Amino acid sequence: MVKQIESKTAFQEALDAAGDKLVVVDFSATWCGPCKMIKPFFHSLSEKYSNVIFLEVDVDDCQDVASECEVKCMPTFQFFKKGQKVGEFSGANKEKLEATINELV
Repeated sequence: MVKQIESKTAFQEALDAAGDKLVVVDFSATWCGPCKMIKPFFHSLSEKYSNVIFLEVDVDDCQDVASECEVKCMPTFQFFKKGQKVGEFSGANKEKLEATINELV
């Protein structure tokens, strides 16, 4: 249920099409083990929370997006509502990810 993002215009259109809904963005890289390990849990949240929009952005695919979003640690989870960033943290922490979704939804 994760939208796979493959350009900066695809990214901004996803943020623009989301309406009032929370958008959760997973910034990952293929060399990041924990990124790869949390991916099924990320997928699970998108099936569980059909009311929230989930995006995946690979930093090496999407360098322009990575650099504009000021990403540092892999994975980084950024949260948006109506185009605006409303949350951010890094690291593959499952419990923290879900809790953040429940705080912002």
